[PDB]
Amino acid sequence: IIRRSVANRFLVLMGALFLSIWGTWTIINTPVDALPDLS
Amino acid sequence: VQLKPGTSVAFSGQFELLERANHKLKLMVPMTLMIIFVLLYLAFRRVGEA
Repeated sequence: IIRRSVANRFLVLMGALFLSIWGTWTIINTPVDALPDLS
Repeated sequence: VQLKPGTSVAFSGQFELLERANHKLKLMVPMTLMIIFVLLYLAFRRVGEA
């Protein structure tokens, strides 16, 4: 599980980069609020 | 033709749907290219051939 992932590390790095881009987008595009709806 | 304050002019009908579909198709190409490149690296394991 660890050895089989370090072997093909190029795909892992590409996936990590894509995840970083997607997460940055989702973060800059997330709504905001003060407190969750307790009503 | 000169406009008047308080009135607007908007084209509707097939043109609105055409513009919507055009924007969607314009922003849809990157996803296709990325999927193709990913599945190509999955098969050749090299960026060069991909």
